[PDB]
Amino acid sequence: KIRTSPTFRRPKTLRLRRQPKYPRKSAPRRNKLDHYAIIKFPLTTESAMKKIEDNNTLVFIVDVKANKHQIKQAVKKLYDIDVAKVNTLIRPDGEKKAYVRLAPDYDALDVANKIGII
Amino acid sequence: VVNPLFEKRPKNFGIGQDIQPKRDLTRFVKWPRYIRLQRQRAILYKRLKVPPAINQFTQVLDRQTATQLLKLAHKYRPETKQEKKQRLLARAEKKAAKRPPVLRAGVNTVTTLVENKKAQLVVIAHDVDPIELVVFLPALCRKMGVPYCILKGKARLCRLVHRKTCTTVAFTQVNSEDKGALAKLVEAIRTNYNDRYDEIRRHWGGNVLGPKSVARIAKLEKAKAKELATKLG
RNA sequence: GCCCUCAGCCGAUCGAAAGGGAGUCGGGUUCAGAUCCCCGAAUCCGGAGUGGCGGAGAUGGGCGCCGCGAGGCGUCCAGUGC
RNA sequence: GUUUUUUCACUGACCCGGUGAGGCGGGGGGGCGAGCCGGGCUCUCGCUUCUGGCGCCAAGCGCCCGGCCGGCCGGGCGCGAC
Repeated sequence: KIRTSPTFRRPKTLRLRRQPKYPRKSAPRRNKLDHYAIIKFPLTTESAMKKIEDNNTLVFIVDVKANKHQIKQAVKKLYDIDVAKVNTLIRPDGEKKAYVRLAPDYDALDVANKIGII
Repeated sequence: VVNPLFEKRPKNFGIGQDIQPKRDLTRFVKWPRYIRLQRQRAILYKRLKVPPAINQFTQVLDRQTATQLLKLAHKYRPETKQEKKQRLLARAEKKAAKRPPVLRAGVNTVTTLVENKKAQLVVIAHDVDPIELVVFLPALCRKMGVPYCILKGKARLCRLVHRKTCTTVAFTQVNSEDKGALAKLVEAIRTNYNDRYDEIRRHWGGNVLGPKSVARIAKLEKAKAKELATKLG
């Protein structure tokens, strides 16, 4: 072995990982934000129902921490219905307004009549 | 016989002809500060002037006498720490149903029995880091008449007994079976270390510079010796 | 997971909605929204375990013959282009 | 042996320059040439000057071992920049 580089390089000495005896916290955090709480309510406005009858969409009021895929999974777990795409805005009053596009096999007026609202 | 398709290709290593290979650059590699300091610390003993109180450490006992002293000290080694607990358990069983002479250690035990005049031989390390512990002891053992030797390795001196390090070792009591072999070592150490302490006090040392400086001085010295041989004549 | 072997850079990071800065046009649609909703045509990037298929790679040249000739046997090679 | 001043020169204190802290000092070896008598003294030298490309991951000699059935396959260590 000969000293090749004139710069003294520090070799890969040692590092380890956590092998504890007991963890830090006792009770871990569970899923606080539930699927019933992540979807608050739909908007029953006359122009909104006209938009639902026209373009076959749905207008939901969603919590701001949710994502566009999380709205799709939260609707698919509860109501068992497919979602084409999700388009969300945020109102100036401080609420998220989603636009869930449905597939034409399940009608939006029919799924509204199933849950009861009109 | 051989295949003529293979061709010898001599790459002549020259400036502007071929690239140069690597080399052992142990002086050219930038060493770290602590390595450079601990390497120049041994150089500082050669460069600077050495007083005789430090120069007396340079006298080292030779290999045959050192191995003979280690073989003599191997006979009177203390027992194991587990054997101490086994001997205490045997004493407890003897109670339910006089120490042998050993070798001492540590300067606070040794130096008191030096003036109490119980030891016969002293073993000192040569490169101990608390250097202030040693200095007064050879000068005092010269006046007391106790032989002292300077051996190699405080670690191997301490690992004889069930310890790690040891500063000084005193040979307090031996039996009659190991008397003449100890007395020959006492006579050898007394003729080696003790009987020329008046030359140890007057023997100055150090002032040995680098070999580049020695060669640069000796080149001019040989040049002057050559010029004086044919200058006037 | 260990032992060999190799690697440069001017030093973490911040710093432009007038700097560099991939990937959509028209039509209609509401009392208030349009490159955002709808229709009809499009384009770029990422992944893919058996990549699901088409195509180069890829299919030729020389010898012994059989065979009227086609065509196929054994023996030598060419191939990561015109 | 002790004390005052002058001359010098170190280096191991102190000040400054650069680097990726890359070829520092001696002994010894080789081509060519010099004076003295095929021997010895020291000096000399140590690969690139014809045109806007370039030489980056050694060849070559030796010393040994493993596997397969004297022959094939795969490796290690030196001289090679005294």
